[PDB]
Amino acid sequence: MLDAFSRVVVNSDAKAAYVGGSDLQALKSFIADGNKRLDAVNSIVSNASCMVSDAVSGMICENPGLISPGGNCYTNRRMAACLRDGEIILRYVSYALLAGDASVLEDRCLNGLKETYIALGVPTNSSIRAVSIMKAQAVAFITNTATERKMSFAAGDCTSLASEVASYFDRVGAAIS
Amino acid sequence: MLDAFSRVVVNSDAKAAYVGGSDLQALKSFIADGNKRLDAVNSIVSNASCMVSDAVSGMICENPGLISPGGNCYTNRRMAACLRDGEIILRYVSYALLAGDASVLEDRCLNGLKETYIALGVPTNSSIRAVSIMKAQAVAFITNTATERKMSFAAGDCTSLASEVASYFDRVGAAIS
Amino acid sequence: ADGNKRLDAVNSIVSNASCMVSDAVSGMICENPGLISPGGNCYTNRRMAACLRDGEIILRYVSYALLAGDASVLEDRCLNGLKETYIALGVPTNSSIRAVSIMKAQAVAFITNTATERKMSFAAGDCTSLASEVASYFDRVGAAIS
Amino acid sequence: VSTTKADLRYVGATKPAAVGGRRAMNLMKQQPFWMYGPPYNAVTQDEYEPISAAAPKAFVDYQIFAPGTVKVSPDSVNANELNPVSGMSKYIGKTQKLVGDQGISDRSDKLPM
Amino acid sequence: MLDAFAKVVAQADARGEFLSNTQIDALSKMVKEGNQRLDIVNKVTSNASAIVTNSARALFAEQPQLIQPGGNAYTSRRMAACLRDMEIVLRYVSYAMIAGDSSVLDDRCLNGLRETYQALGTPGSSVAVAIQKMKDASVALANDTTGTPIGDCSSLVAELAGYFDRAAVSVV
Amino acid sequence: MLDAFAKVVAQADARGEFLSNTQIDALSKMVKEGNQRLDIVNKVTSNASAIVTNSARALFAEQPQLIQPGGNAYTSRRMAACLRDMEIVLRYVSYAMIAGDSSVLDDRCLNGLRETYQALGTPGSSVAVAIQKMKDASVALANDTTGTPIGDCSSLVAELAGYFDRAAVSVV
Amino acid sequence: MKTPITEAIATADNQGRFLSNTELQAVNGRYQRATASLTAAKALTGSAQRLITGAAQAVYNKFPYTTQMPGPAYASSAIGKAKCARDIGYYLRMVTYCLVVGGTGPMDEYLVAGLEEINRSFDLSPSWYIEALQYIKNSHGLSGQVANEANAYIDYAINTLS
Amino acid sequence: MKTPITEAIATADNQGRFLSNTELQAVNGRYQRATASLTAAKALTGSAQRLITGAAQAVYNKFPYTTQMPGPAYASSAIGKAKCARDIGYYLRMVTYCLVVGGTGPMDEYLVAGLEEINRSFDLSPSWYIEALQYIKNSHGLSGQVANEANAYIDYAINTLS
Amino acid sequence: VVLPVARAGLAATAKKNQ
Ligand SMILES: *C(=C)C1=C(C)[C@@H](Cc2[nH]c(/C=C3N=C(/C=C4\NC(=O)[C@H](C)[C@H]4[C@@H](*)C)C(C)=C\3CCC(=O)O)c(CCC(=O)O)c2C)NC1=O
Ligand SMILES: *CC[C@H]1/C(=C/c2[nH]c(/C=C3N=C(/C=C4\NC(=O)C(CC)=C4C)C(C)=C\3CCC(=O)O)c(CCC(=O)O)c2C)NC(=O)[C@@H]1C
Ligand SMILES: *[C@@H](C)[C@H]1/C(=C/C2=NC(=C\c3[nH]c(C[C@H]4NC(=O)C(C=C)=C4C)c(C)c3CCC(=O)O)/C(CCC(=O)O)=C2C)NC(=O)[C@@H]1C
Ligand SMILES: *[C@@H](C)[C@H]1/C(=C/C2=NC(=C\c3[nH]c(C[C@H]4NC(=O)C(C=C)=C4C)c(C)c3CCC(=O)O)/C(CCC(=O)O)=C2C)NC(=O)[C@@H]1C
Ligand SMILES: *[C@@H](C)[C@H]1/C(=C/C2=NC(=C\c3[nH]c(C[C@H]4NC(=O)C(C=C)=C4C)c(C)c3CCC(=O)O)/C(CCC(=O)O)=C2C)NC(=O)[C@@H]1C
Ligand SMILES: *[C@@H](C)[C@H]1/C(=C/C2=NC(=C\c3[nH]c(C[C@H]4NC(=O)C(C=C)=C4C)c(C)c3CCC(=O)O)/C(CCC(=O)O)=C2C)NC(=O)[C@@H]1C
Ligand SMILES: *[C@H](C)[C@H]1/C(=C/C2=NC(=C\c3[nH]c(C[C@H]4NC(=O)C(C=C)=C4C)c(C)c3CCC(=O)O)/C(CCC(=O)O)=C2C)NC(=O)[C@@H]1C
Ligand SMILES: *[C@H](C)[C@H]1/C(=C/C2=NC(=C\c3[nH]c(C[C@H]4NC(=O)C(C=C)=C4C)c(C)c3CCC(=O)O)/C(CCC(=O)O)=C2C)NC(=O)[C@@H]1C
Ligand SMILES: *[C@H](C)[C@H]1/C(=C/C2=NC(=C\c3[nH]c(C[C@H]4NC(=O)C(C=C)=C4C)c(C)c3CCC(=O)O)/C(CCC(=O)O)=C2C)NC(=O)[C@@H]1C
Ligand SMILES: *[C@H](C)[C@H]1/C(=C/C2=NC(=C\c3[nH]c(C[C@H]4NC(=O)C(C=C)=C4C)c(C)c3CCC(=O)O)/C(CCC(=O)O)=C2C)NC(=O)[C@@H]1C
Ligand SMILES: *[C@H](C)[C@H]1/C(=C/C2=NC(=C\c3[nH]c(C[C@H]4NC(=O)C(C=C)=C4C)c(C)c3CCC(=O)O)/C(CCC(=O)O)=C2C)NC(=O)[C@@H]1C
Ligand SMILES: *[C@H](C)[C@H]1/C(=C/c2[nH]c(/C=C3N=C(/C=C4\NC(=O)C(CC)=C4C)C(C)=C\3CCC(=O)O)c(CCC(=O)O)c2C)NC(=O)[C@@H]1C
Ligand SMILES: *[C@H](C)[C@H]1/C(=C/c2[nH]c(/C=C3N=C(/C=C4\NC(=O)C(CC)=C4C)C(C)=C\3CCC(=O)O)c(CCC(=O)O)c2C)NC(=O)[C@@H]1C
Ligand SMILES: C=CC1=C(C)[C@@H](Cc2[nH]c(/C=C3N=C(/C=C4\NC(=O)[C@H](C)[C@H]4CC)C(C)=C\3CCC(=O)O)c(CCC(=O)O)c2C)NC1=O
Repeated sequence: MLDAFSRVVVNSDAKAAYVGGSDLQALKSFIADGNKRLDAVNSIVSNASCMVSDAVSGMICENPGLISPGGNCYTNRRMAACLRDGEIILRYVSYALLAGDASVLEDRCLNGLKETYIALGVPTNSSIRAVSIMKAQAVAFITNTATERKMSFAAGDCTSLASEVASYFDRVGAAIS
Repeated sequence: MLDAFSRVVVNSDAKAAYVGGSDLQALKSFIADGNKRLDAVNSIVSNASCMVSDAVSGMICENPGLISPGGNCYTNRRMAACLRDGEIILRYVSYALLAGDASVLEDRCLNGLKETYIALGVPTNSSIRAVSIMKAQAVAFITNTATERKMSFAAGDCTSLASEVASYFDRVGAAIS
Repeated sequence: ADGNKRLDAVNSIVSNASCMVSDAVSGMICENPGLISPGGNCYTNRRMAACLRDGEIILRYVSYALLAGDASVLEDRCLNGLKETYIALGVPTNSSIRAVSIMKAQAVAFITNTATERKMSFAAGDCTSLASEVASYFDRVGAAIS
Repeated sequence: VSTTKADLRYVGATKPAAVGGRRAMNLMKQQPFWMYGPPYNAVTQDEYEPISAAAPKAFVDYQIFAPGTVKVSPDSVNANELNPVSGMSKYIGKTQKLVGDQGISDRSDKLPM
Repeated sequence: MLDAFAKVVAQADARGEFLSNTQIDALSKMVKEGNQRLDIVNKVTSNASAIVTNSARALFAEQPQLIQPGGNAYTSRRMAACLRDMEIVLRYVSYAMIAGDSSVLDDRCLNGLRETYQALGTPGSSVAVAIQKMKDASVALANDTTGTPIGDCSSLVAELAGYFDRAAVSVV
Repeated sequence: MLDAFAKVVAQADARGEFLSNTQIDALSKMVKEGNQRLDIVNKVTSNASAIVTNSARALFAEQPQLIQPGGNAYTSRRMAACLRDMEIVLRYVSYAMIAGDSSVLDDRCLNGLRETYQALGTPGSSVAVAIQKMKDASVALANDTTGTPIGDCSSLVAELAGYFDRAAVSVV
Repeated sequence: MKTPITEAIATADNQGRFLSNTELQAVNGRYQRATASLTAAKALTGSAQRLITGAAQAVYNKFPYTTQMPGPAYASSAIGKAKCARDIGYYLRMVTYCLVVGGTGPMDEYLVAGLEEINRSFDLSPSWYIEALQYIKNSHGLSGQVANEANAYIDYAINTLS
Repeated sequence: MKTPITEAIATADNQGRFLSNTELQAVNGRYQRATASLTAAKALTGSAQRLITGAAQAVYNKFPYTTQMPGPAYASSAIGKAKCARDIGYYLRMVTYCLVVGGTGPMDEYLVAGLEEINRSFDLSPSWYIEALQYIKNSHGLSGQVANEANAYIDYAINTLS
Repeated sequence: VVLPVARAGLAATAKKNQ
């Protein structure tokens, strides 16, 4: 598990160089934005239970065959596991937003999720369709354009943290494809 | 409040600019298609009493628990207040279509509407459904594709007025959600 | 050739069409009002709306066979089973010929302009050959049911 | 262990739809009453009929009859059977499709037309 | 593949035995049906397009989410592949009816069909409803006379129903 | 294979939606840039041999164990395969630049390049050093004019460097 | 997906080469044409409800047996009338996708691949859909090259049905 | 040509071996069935013009727009009616050819291969011919196994048109 | 999939003058 600081040391260890100079000036501007990243992880963890129950319900309203007899989200034992399967994905994305590096997402959650879901009979078309709803919710909460709740932040721009959290949620969908 | 000409001069006041011939070609086509804007708003206010009662009773049709004991359109006291409210919403979006800017709908009608409804107990998912019926009633009178009531127009497209008024009806759902 | 009398004979029917089948099947209720009694079969909302649909469709067939000018448009399947469809659903068929014979008497009233409510402008001349043709076409529908 | 009227329904779906006519939708069976609901939206058989599209221009006037011959009758004279406290009403509104029967129909009565 | 006559031969070669006198008398009964088996295969094949299409028509009346945008039969390539699969299953059920043995049915259609629909996301509970609708369209077509001499075929329609139930449990 | 225009059409068809007026306007901003995207790609492919060769020569001067006898790029077979692997990654980045979307990049170059090099024994740490050398040789080549109308292209050269960053974290 | 952008990339990938000026000129022609293509897509989207319900009536007036004949294949019932207008809206939606993308790639993938087998199975006639597509070609009201762009995908759909 | 004799020679020539009793029993089944197949060929041939004239009249009653609509694809002229009765004779003649040789061989080569390319081009509805083949199936007057042999190749022609 | 530092050091180098 690497964070954003461990990545620039592994890259410098391959050539056996001391960290200094231009990549020390790229690191001082990563911490200048370090409060925006801390402001924005909090704006997702605070809304984490409504983000999941809206994404699972919105996957169901698009494909109501999942709640038919024989559907994958049919019984109460299987409905409670999709609500659990879908908030572990959101939990591991919030680790990657706090760390600033998608290493912990890629190996503790995504490595082998596709082979697991097509061994339990889980439709990977619908799992992509719930992950893409959680992508639209996380970009709305970070840019503070939710229609259901407006948070309080200092004034400024956080469109690079929205580009980063959309890249993590696009990977999740590309991995379980 | 503002209209479509006042919206341009408050954009230029942030730059202390002059409204010159680059900016004036949007306003020279607002007056060029200005006959069709008037031709579209008496297509709506000529049918406004039929539009409200169909949208409110069409919301009762898809949700019959609104008129059972414990619904919030139950008695004559509550049903006349729902019929009054859908006439107020249709009045303010006819002001906004006439001006060409959704300022007067957003500060007088929609500002603070979400807090009235969660204090009076008004269901907001079915209230969005009554607005979304009369959005579809409004685009059918403008493009003259209603099943009864063919009005007498002149020939051409009013397809940018029908989607301008569909965005004014979409702001009502975004403000009470 | 003279098809202007033919086109006036179609337009005297197809303009006053929705009054005619409204006055056809309400006169069918007016001669026996057991069909709109509960237990009758023009009683419900779907059954009353279907009965106006069939008289419109029969008037669509007669006004199209008048416009073509031959009974080959009345050679369609609708002819077979209109007796057997109305037997199998359970439909008073002798009441349905009463619905057609009002429309037979209405269509000769509109063609000859001897309608005692409405009086329309035409040219001078005769149109009784075409009024016998619609009396020929309505009895072919009146023989398809029995 | 099939029953004789259980299929006599099912033989009409074996013909093609140009010669089977209405009988081509005979294979759909009775869904449960919540399957016609607004998440699922199972289509009833009567739509596949022309009896859903009975929308005429003409209309009976009902004032030209003699007084006493137009009869009407409500379903129940009760506030609580026409509409409960929930919206599950059998008579009022869009919840009249949520009946446990009335999914299939008898259109093997007529013809293969 | 191997039919019902070859099935008892393969069971007897692995024991190294001649066939019994009882076993020949049981294969005389399978030839004695003979023409009644060929009537069921004739009736099912002759109405093969109408059985597939009218039981797809009745599936989309009861499960109309399959043809909504985001459903598994919404597009032309995804609808035409759905009718193609329902004709594949009806083909190998008629192959298993003329042979008297469900060996071509699973070795050439069914083995690997559950693995295919789990890698694609095809709803397996809706495929078995389409299989069960071709079943009772065909077991009602089996026991109608329509130019056949009158007799009892109730033992051969229990065999045809058992091939539809076998194809339905290999996908659900 | 999706470009940037087809990325939003495919996402609309999964819900059955027409594209809205705010999505057509975001796509016409890409047509508005247009000529400046075509000069990012023209500057990269017209110096493609110098970008790869100067980044390989600098890679072996930093990790000299790769070209030692017994190293992973000893024996001309392995040396020539190391050079076209660098030109493969630079090719698909220039594909993903002209499309506006990284679909052709991580579907048919990067999808399974971490576990390709892991099965071969190729050090994927050292491959990522080679992507980073071709990265800043290309962004130093993108933001110079040298016969080019002067303007601001910094939102496009931040997109080109993000494709190189996407390839770098994917191989290790 | 067959776009002018992804036909250029697929040309260079089948030859194993970088994007030369043969492929940069093909992309540049899409950008020169995307002005008229993206205003045609806006004007057909805003006229959607007018063009769909008007073109369903054009089929019912030319083929009036399609409202009388019983059976599941005809617009004689509530769900056949609903499925006929749904299919005009599928055709209008794919034309707007083709104008945005810039080629006959969405409707090759979503619409025409497997369309002949569907019409023959469900007994739908392709002369019905040609008549509704001739109405949309004569009622969008566009002019100039904006009409030239919209018409070129409407009679691409006509040549696959006829 | 798919006959039961050529499909037995082909399964023995494919592996390069002489004919055995696997193949002799297949040709024997053709000979035992050709008793009923050749009386149905005499009967449909003698009743040809009774069945071509009557089946053309059944399409004009099921689909009466075909005699009313103008256009080259419709039987609303003297020329278009002459080509419609020509088409019923082609379908009836291929059925009698199939009864002679014992397989669905002659209508594969002469009627089925290339059929939907023609019905798409010349705008012919394939349900016009299903109603014509259903008239012949209900009014040839055959019975016993003579009817089962004639209906089995008539029903094959309906399956390729749908 | 993104590098935050390597992309947070290039965006601050072209906007801020040297
Ligand atoms: C009682 C309930 C009742 C009837 C019974 C039935 C009486 C009736 N009226 C006619 C004759 C006509 N109906 C016509 C149709 C119309 N009149 C109009 O002018 C408008 C256009 C249209 C609908 C209102 C017409 C034109 C006639 C001929 C009248 C004339 O001579 O001018 C019949 C048919 C004749 C018969 O067989 O008796 C019947 C049965 N209507 C009732 O309300
Ligand atoms: C109404 C049917 C249900 C349904 C079917 C469906 N299937 C597919 C795709 C494939 N099915 C197969 C299976 C076979 N192919 C064969 O040739 C044989 C004979 C031995 C079998 C058993 C294969 C290989 C495919 C994929 C290739 C293709 O045909 O395109 C699809 C398409 C899935 C897709 O993503 O394109 C559908 C829709 N799906 C339903 O919804 C119905 C319940
Ligand atoms: C939870 C109560 C949060 C919250 C989450 C947000 N959801 C946002 C958008 C959104 N939600 C859905 C699912 C919804 N749509 C449906 O059609 C159905 C049922 C059939 C459901 C449950 C969808 C599809 C989308 C849009 C995805 C897209 O844009 O493509 C969202 C975005 C902005 C906003 O709504 O303000 C958020 C923040 N919203 C809340 O207010 C609470 C805190
Ligand atoms: C008054 C009658 C006007 C008129 C108004 C229009 N209403 C239109 C659409 C519409 N109406 C309803 C409600 C209706 N449907 C129901 O199921 C019930 C009862 C439960 C009722 C009362 C709905 C649901 C809709 C469709 C909206 C949607 O699709 O979401 C309408 C649209 C055009 C059209 O119908 O084609 C108009 C113009 N119609 C008139 O002509 C008079 C003037
Ligand atoms: C789209 C909504 C219609 C359609 C609209 C058109 N209307 C056009 C011209 C037009 N409309 C009016 C009446 C309007 N102007 C007023 O000043 C007042 C009230 C004080 C009203 C109600 C007028 C006077 C005109 C101008 C033509 C004339 O003088 O007769 C029009 C022509 C374009 C233009 O000149 O702006 C169009 C396309 N026609 C349609 O087909 C749809 C359904
Ligand atoms: C940032 C990447 C560059 C830069 C780029 C600019 N190029 C501008 C205009 C322009 N570019 C081209 C060539 C381009 N079009 C092609 O079709 C092909 C290959 C087939 C290429 C390489 C042309 C023909 C034009 C003229 C377009 C026009 O103006 O009509 C441009 C616009 C100028 C401006 O508005 O400022 C920019 C900014 N400029 C830079 O400084 C960096 C190095
Ligand atoms: C919901 C959005 C999905 C869906 C989810 C289901 N998942 C089910 C079981 C399950 N899920 C996982 C993976 C999960 N565990 C993890 O540790 C991580 C990340 C690190 C994830 C994503 C596993 C390993 C299992 C099986 C073991 C277990 O459940 O304890 C499941 C139940 C299947 C069953 O009961 O047999 C469901 C329903 N299914 C859906 O339909 C939507 C699309
Ligand atoms: C009908 C579509 C709704 C619904 C409506 C009810 N509204 C009730 C009271 C109410 N509504 C408003 C907002 C309205 N008045 C305005 O002045 C403006 C903007 C200019 C708007 C939008 C207000 C301010 C009030 C309270 C004032 C008053 O009525 O004295 C109401 C009565 C509640 C009660 O009796 O306790 C109802 C039933 N309710 C519904 O269920 C549908 C969805
Ligand atoms: C018969 C039911 C009427 C009647 C009919 C006559 N109409 C005569 C001439 C005539 N009719 C029309 C209208 C008709 N022709 C058309 O082309 C079309 C529509 C496309 C229609 C509806 C016209 C235009 C004319 C020509 C004279 C004029 O301008 O009105 C007519 C004289 C024969 C002739 O010269 O054609 C007759 C007898 N007259 C009757 O007395 C009964 C009631
Ligand atoms: C009305 C004056 C009658 C009457 C009519 C009813 N007909 C009902 C159903 C029905 N009607 C027809 C015939 C009609 N349809 C056609 O396509 C053609 C011509 C080609 C005609 C003349 C058919 C085929 C059907 C069945 C199909 C369907 O239901 O849509 C009907 C409903 C019966 C029911 O289900 O209860 C009624 C009430 N019945 C009367 O009492 C008066 C005499
Ligand atoms: C059972 C599902 C049926 C039914 C079947 C019977 N068929 C009987 C005799 C029979 N069937 C055929 C046709 C068949 N033989 C062939 O060679 C070919 C094609 C190559 C086919 C389709 C023939 C020729 C015969 C005559 C042999 C004979 O008569 O024994 C039959 C025997 C009648 C009896 O013994 O009672 C039965 C029972 N009959 C039914 O009622 C159900 C529906
Ligand atoms: C309307 C103008 C005419 C008409 C329409 C009609 N169509 C159907 C059925 C189908 N249409 C399609 C076509 C598509 N599906 C797609 O997903 C796409 C691409 C996005 C296309 C072009 C399909 C697959 C069907 C069958 C699916 C279904 O059953 O709904 C019907 C119903 C036919 C039936 O047998 O159910 C109707 C009535 N028919 C008319 O009469 C009008 C003239
Ligand atoms: C009559 C049932 C309906 C009808 C017939 C009709 N058909 C045509 C045109 C053609 N028919 C064929 C078919 C065949 N030709 C063959 O050689 C064979 C196999 C032996 C078949 C099945 C072809 C090829 C044509 C077009 C070329 C030609 O005309 O020879 C027409 C004329 C259409 C036209 O000329 O474009 C007509 C009228 N149409 C109906 O309305 C009847 C219901
Ligand atoms: C341990 C708990 C803990 C936290 C929750 C954060 C809380 C936090 N956020 C910001 C500070 C900020 N936060 C934002 C973020 C945003 N502003 C917007 O307009 C967007 C909607 C949103 C996400 C882009 C911005 C723009 C600043 C201004 C300072 C900066 O640019 O870094 C600051 C510094 C400014 C101040 O002191 O007020 C702090 C302490 N830090 C912590 O230590």
